[PDB]
Amino acid sequence: PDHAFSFEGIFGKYDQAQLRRGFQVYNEVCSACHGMKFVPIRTLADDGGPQLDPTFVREYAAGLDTIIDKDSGEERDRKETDMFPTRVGDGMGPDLSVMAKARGGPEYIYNYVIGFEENPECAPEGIDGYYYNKTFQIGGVPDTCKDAAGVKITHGSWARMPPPLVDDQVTYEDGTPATVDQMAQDVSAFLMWAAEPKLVARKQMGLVAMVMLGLLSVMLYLTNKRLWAPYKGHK
Amino acid sequence: PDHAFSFEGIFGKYDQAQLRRGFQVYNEVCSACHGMKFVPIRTLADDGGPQLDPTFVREYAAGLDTIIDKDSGEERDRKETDMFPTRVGDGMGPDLSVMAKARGGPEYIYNYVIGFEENPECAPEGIDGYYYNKTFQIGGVPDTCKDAAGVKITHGSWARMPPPLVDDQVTYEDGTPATVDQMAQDVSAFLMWAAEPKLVARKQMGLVAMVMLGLLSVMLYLTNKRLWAPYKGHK
Amino acid sequence: SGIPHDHYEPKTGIEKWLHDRLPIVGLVYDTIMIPTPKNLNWWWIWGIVLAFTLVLQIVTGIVLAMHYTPHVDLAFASVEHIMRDVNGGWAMRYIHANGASLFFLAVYIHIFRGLYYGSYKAPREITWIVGMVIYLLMMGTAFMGYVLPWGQMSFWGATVITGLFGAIPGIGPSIQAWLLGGPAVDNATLNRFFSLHYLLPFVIAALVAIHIWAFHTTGNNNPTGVEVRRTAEKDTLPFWPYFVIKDLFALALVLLGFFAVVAYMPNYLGHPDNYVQANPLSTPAHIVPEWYFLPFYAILRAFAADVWVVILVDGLTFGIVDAKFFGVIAMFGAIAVMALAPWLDTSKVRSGAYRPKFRMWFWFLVLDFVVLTWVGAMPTEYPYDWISLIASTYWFAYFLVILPLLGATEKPEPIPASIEEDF
Amino acid sequence: SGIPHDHYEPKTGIEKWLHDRLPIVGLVYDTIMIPTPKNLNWWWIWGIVLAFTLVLQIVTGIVLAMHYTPHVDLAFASVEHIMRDVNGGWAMRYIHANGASLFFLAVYIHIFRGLYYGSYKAPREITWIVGMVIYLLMMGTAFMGYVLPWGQMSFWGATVITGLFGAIPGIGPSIQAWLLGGPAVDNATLNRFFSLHYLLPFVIAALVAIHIWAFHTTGNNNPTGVEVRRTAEKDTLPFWPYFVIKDLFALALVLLGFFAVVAYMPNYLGHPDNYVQANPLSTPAHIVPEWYFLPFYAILRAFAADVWVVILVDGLTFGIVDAKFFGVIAMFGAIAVMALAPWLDTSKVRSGAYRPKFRMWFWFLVLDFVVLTWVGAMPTEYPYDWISLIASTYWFAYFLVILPLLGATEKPEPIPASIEEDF
Amino acid sequence: RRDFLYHATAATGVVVTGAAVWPLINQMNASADVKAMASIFVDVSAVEVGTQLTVKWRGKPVFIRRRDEKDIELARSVPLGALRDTSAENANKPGAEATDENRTLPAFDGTNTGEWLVMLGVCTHLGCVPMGDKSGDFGGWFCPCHGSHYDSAGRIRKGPAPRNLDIPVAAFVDETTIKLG
Amino acid sequence: RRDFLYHATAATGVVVTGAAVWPLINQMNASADVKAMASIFVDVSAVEVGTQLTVKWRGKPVFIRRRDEKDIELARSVPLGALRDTSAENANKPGAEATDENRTLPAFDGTNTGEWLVMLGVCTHLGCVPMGDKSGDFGGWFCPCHGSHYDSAGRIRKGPAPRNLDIPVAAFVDETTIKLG
Ligand code: HEC
Ligand code: HEC
Ligand code: HEC
Ligand code: HEC
Ligand code: HEC
Ligand code: HEC
Ligand code: FES
Ligand code: FES
Repeated sequence: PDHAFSFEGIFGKYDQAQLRRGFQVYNEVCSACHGMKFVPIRTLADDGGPQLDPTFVREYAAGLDTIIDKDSGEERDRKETDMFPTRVGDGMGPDLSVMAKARGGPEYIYNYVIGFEENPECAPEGIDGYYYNKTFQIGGVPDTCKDAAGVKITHGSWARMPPPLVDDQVTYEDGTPATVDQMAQDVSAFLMWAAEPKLVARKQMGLVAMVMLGLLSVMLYLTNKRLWAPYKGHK
Repeated sequence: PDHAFSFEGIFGKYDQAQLRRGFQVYNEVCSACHGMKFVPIRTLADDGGPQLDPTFVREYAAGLDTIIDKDSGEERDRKETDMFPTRVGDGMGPDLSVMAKARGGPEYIYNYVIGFEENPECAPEGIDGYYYNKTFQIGGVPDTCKDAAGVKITHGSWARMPPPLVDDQVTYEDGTPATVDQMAQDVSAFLMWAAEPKLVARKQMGLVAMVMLGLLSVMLYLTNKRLWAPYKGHK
Repeated sequence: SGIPHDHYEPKTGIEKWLHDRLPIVGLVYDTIMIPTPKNLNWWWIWGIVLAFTLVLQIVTGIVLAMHYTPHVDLAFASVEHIMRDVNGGWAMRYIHANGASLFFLAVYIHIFRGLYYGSYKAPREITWIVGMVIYLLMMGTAFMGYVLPWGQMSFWGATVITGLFGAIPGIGPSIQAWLLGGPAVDNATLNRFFSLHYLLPFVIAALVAIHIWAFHTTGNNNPTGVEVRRTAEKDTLPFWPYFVIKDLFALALVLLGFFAVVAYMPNYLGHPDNYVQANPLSTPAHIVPEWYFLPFYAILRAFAADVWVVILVDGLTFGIVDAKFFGVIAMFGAIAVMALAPWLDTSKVRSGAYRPKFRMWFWFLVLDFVVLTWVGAMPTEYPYDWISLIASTYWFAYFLVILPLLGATEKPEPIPASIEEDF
Repeated sequence: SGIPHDHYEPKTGIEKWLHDRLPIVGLVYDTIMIPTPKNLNWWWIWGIVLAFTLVLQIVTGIVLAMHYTPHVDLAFASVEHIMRDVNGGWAMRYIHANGASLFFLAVYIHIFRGLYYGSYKAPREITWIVGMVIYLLMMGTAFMGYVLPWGQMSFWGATVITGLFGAIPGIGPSIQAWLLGGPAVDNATLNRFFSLHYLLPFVIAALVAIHIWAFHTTGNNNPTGVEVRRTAEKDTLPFWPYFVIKDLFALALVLLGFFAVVAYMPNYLGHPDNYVQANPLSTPAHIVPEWYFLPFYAILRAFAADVWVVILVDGLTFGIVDAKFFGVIAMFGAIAVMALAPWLDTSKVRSGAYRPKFRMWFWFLVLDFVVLTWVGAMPTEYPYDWISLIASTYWFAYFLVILPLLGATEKPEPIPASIEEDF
Repeated sequence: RRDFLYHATAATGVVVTGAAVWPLINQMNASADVKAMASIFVDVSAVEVGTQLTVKWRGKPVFIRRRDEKDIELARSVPLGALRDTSAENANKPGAEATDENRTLPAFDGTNTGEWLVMLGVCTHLGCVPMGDKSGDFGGWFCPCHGSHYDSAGRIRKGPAPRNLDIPVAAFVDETTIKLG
Repeated sequence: RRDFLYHATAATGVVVTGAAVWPLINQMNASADVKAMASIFVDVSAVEVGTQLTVKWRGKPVFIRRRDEKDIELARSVPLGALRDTSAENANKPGAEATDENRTLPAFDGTNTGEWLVMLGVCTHLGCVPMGDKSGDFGGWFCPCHGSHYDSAGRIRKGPAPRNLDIPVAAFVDETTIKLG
């Protein structure tokens, strides 16, 4: 049905293979236009998410663009301590660091990446340079598709992003059918990581605190029932 | 004698012709190596110092180096709202924004610029690439000039700055003998401006406050003498 | 009567040399063994909740300020530094952000408990005044604080809630510029807000000092229209340990729910658009400032000369009182009248548990509050305009006319004596 | 005796409805009409000076924080933004920076006034304890504050006065890292210090609250070893208006001198090297932290195993108590012993105006303080080492041994009766 | 005298207090670095006349939009009647009626007005940025903060916003430039 | 029971309080962004052997200075006696005696030690930066914060500083490079 993720609930600590797949997808597809400045590269070793091997992290970092410096202007080797690059303009898009919170979030990305079908039977010609999406709601609409008072008759609208993937864009090393849907789910989970890395710690803290406070509250209820006994016994 | 400046005292609001002369020298001599980032270009119209004509300020600004931008990387027109440029390295020196306070201050600059005489009769060969200054005290000294326990026998030491001026380096438009000493005094005053622009306001506030508080204190003394009278009259 | 029982410092030599600094005398005699009635329901706990929440917010803020950098170019980045690198991070931020929500929720129940059981009625005016002063301070605080992340909603909320001050004539733009540090919003506003936001809580604590001093000198309301009968008072058990433990039990429950939220539903009360950096060149849809200011936002954006009950066309008699100024006055009055209440209710009576008509009107008032909360988020298109106008009109009507009429003809009830209600 | 004269709230209806919140009762009965002796010299003013200076610092700081940006890359720039663009700028900064100097100068005279006229003697111990606590808080505050400009002296002063905590064994490096936010100094330290620096003053005010509560409950010391003779007390005029006006006159004079300084000699008490940005790679000569910490700096850097009176070679018996730790303990003890004084002076007597030997030793102590101040700035080369050792030894000797011996054999003086000294 | 001396001391204290307080209220005013508030040269430079052009200045956007005939005719067909603000807020001229002939813009150093219109993109209600690109119920701009409908020429309509979109002082630089200030 | 129940409630309250307090004391510890604390490759690259070379790392300077014969002979002529710290703080080897043979540095991937010496430019007293370029009363480094005289090889002398200048873990990169970390 709704294709719920793993983390959608009181449990679900970010199944990591899914995140490694999303990383294969993000660095080879989405990175061409998008960036994640709010994301340090070293986080690809921190627990909770992709617990990759540090050495591979340093390699992948040195293999990225050149972030010059802060003290002496000079194109450095881009050490992991720096942040992911930033694609800013000239046919590029926003930053995906926290896009999983600026919208139930990841379901938006899934049902957005999912859905770029051809132009409907109201404006088949479409638009030059703009492509159609069935779920983006903040895009333009031709006058042919609007109602009598400016509202659109289409489910979604026209987004400036092209279709990101075809039937079998990339291979998975673990062994898995790399259709469009699985890639969309995986990349959605990866972005949710990039936004909420400390999710599992959140849940564990919540459990511990609920327990301890229920205990404290029960003990206080007993103490209250006791103290207030000689005044609530005859009635 | 000590060649006291105008501002050296309870008065002396920064004789401005001196500062215009110091500016003629700073932009044509010292600017080649030094900078003043902590100094906006729009201060050359603010009262207290050189009350130059704004239009000349905009011209002189556009005639300087190119300070690119903060939002969109692109070499602009170096608008006055920006700050003076910065010469950083490769044969360059520190920033003179507040050098008049990081040392009685301006007298250091005067007696420093003043004094680059030839090497003394202890090490006439000197050093390659370093030149000698009578008053700088934080420079190296050859072993031939040090005493038995590392202390130098010279008044000053060897500074990395070359002699900045000759007998008649530049002309003054107002009409004045532009010898080295006058230029040194003028540029010292200009730097003191660049460091303490709000000097005259300081002095005027001090005067006003001294006066008002002396008045208040006198009135309170009278009130005290009165109240405490019937208890200090028999003795 | 009012037994203070100073303890006479008879314990031992330690309690006798403490005759230099009385402090323990104060605590014991007054702030612990303060006779409180037996008839207290579960609505007299929320003050402890508010005190604890205030302490919590102050602490978490003092911690955050060790990593927040007030500047347009480094605020968002510092917030992410917090939520990612720092050890506890997300906890402090979520506890700070949501705890504000609980704070205001708790003051709402604290205030409406008061309106019911005549806690504003004499001789308890000072407490009411101080409480309204506080409410104002804490609203201003939360506002200054929502700005610091320099998200997208921050900018525009600040923009509008500062254009308010500029609406008024003659001294509007001057105040606007003096408050923003300039013509529009920029880092200067951010610095002001951070400082101010890091200072008012202490003023609030002091005001809470006077708040607690007042209702210790003046007896706690009690469910009925009766006092502790000082003249020895078998009623009025002490505070410690009974009511302390009761309040702590309720507080444990509340914190349990609060942490469950923090850990499972933390981004629920927030606005996602506050997770995208600011663009002074693009405004998002449905700014929707927050949820503890929607009532007054609606009272403001209701009066627009778009109804047959539009008093703006009539207020235009004077060419100076335009619409904007009218809405601003309406909001300031919505609060000033709540403050003036104790001198409007012309009743020599007390808790509405013995005033039926008052019960009905009061529940209508609670409903009006909820409705205003729900309306400030919805557009100004029909029919919501009529709804907002009706609700604001009823608020003002209640607080101005309804209470006098009741105080006149509202005594068909047998008042209870003997605050010792052994039923 | 101890006439409070509550005023009975008999003024009028306003002073009768104020029976809800007592506040004016407190002010009048206690904090304004507090009977103070007639025998007060000009040394009992500096408390008013300290209160005013504290208010001044708090205000100026709240103003500066509207323009200061805590970050290594934008602190210096913000300070210059202040001293150049802002309207008042230089005034606030110079008044903030120098007022700290006056604050400490005034506490020095406040403290030494106390040591003379037996103000630490019973029954005034609590005031002394609270005062030492304050002194500590305000030292830490000024330290945290000297760092914010991110000049050159800031960095290195912080470096050393944090390496202190690391000197001790076992738990030194851990505390060092937990305090600096890391192995060495960086923006994290700056944020901590700013927050902390913007918070302690309020704790100080509260502690000043208790400071004022104590010596109102306990009578002000007086030049004589006598009390106000409570049993009606023709002596002991009230505070208002007499002593209020006297203190305000002295305060006007002091502010006059202070503003003359601010306007003519503002950069005199400062270190020029704090006007050059920081270089973690280059250290200047003669860091010379400040002038209100030189005594303890010298007591610290004196013990180095470089004198025949070097007790470090003897303390090396235990392999853990090295030199550094010894100096740190010596400083902490230099303060702890001053705090312990009231239980070391074994004299059933009071103000040294009737104890000659005490006068001589006390003036030697003042001289020792001045000498230590002058020595912390000069290198550790001969002869200054012997001087510092002698001075520290005398400080400890005074406070440990000298007072007992006096209390034993120090009563060749006729004590004065009748605090009404109509001479 | 008792009265004179006491009251005069009080007066002097009050005066000094006020002289000390004023700067604490003056520092929060616009500083000299904000005093600047100068001009900007935006180059129209063929941006495909008819859609829009926005540029930052003074901390607010300055809308430079070409004209689309349908937008024009809708403009020129608006009688002053039923027009909330008929003052033509544009400060490059007097309080002349809010007419499209005066309200569009100078004429490139030539003679024509129904082709360009540069106004301050700041809603007069409380300062929000209306959405452009043909929006609202009048084929112009729509403010999403409270719902104020602007018209083609920028005159306010259908909302709380009292007045139209102001027009700063601007002249042309000989057919490819705009001077804002 | 009275005692058991009351004391247990108190204990639970205390435990919860402590569990809530600990993080308020944990957040001030080094954060993950400070956890990194990794390496740096400094290239000697002919900097005129004999004067000095300083580089930033970990927030502290790392001194890389070539050797001057007079400096060397003064070093090699120091018996362990009269040497405050004889531990050879260098962490690239065991606690072997603070001898110049062990204390100078690895040998370029070759066989020689009396030519390079890279130590941590941080005074062990309280962390100041000593001045180099032949200074002090021993022809080495001088700390201006309190007056600590270092020797040629960096061993502490004539001051409060208890130990010499440590030596981080470093190896060579085949005759033109240094690896710090
Ligand atoms: C350029 C060829 C792109 C690549 C490849 C990807 N994206 Fe992108 N994206 C691009 C643009 C120009 C825009 C803006 C669209 C607009 O109409 O404004 C976007 C937008 C997105 C968004 C935001 C959608 C929204 O509601 O605002 C998302 C969530 C997004 N894109 C996701 C995404 C992913 C996961 C990609 C890799 C699989 C990816 N995009 C590639 C440009 C380009
Ligand atoms: C390069 C050709 C220079 C020009 C022209 C000027 N200065 Fe300079 N200056 C330069 C260097 C490389 C240094 C550093 C010297 C050192 O040994 O470190 C300096 C230094 C100064 C100083 C600081 C002196 C001190 O005590 O640290 C001052 C006050 C100074 N210079 C002044 C100055 C003036 C007024 C100039 C124009 C008349 C000027 N300098 C020109 C490099 C160069
Ligand atoms: C010691 C400092 C401090 C105190 C005290 C404090 N806060 Fe804050 N507050 C901050 C900081 C820092 C931020 C920005 C970081 C953040 O948003 O969590 C902030 C942000 C906020 C936010 C926005 C939260 C977000 O994430 O957008 C709100 C709402 C808020 N404060 C309300 C309050 C209220 C209400 C009080 C007390 C009455 C209070 N704060 C006490 C420091 C403090
Ligand atoms: C605008 C009104 C208002 C506000 C806001 C308010 N109070 Fe009260 N408070 C009252 C009134 C009325 C009473 C009843 C006093 C009485 O019964 O004598 C009261 C009572 C109390 C009590 C004792 C009885 C009780 O209800 O728990 C406490 C404790 C208390 N308040 C704390 C607080 C704190 C802490 C805050 C804010 C941080 C706060 N209050 C805000 C008006 C207010
Ligand atoms: C509300 C904030 C605030 C308060 C309260 C405050 N200060 Fe500061 N302080 C600052 C700021 C901001 C700076 C940095 C700007 C500066 O140096 O003037 C600073 C800097 C300092 C400095 C260094 C001055 C300089 O220019 O180098 C000292 C010393 C100092 N504070 C001491 C104190 C003491 C002592 C107190 C009270 C006991 C105090 N401050 C109260 C905000 C405050
Ligand atoms: C370490 C000691 C110490 C410190 C520091 C200290 N005090 Fe005092 N203070 C005393 C003592 C002792 C007395 C004498 C009390 C008495 O005579 O009963 C006193 C008395 C006073 C008095 C009343 C008589 C007088 O001397 O003026 C005031 C007011 C006062 N202090 C204010 C302050 C303030 C404000 C501060 C700090 C901001 C401060 N003090 C710091 C110890 C201290
Ligand atoms: S702000 Fe533009 S309409 Fe309300
Ligand atoms: S810090 Fe290096 S010797 Fe004191």
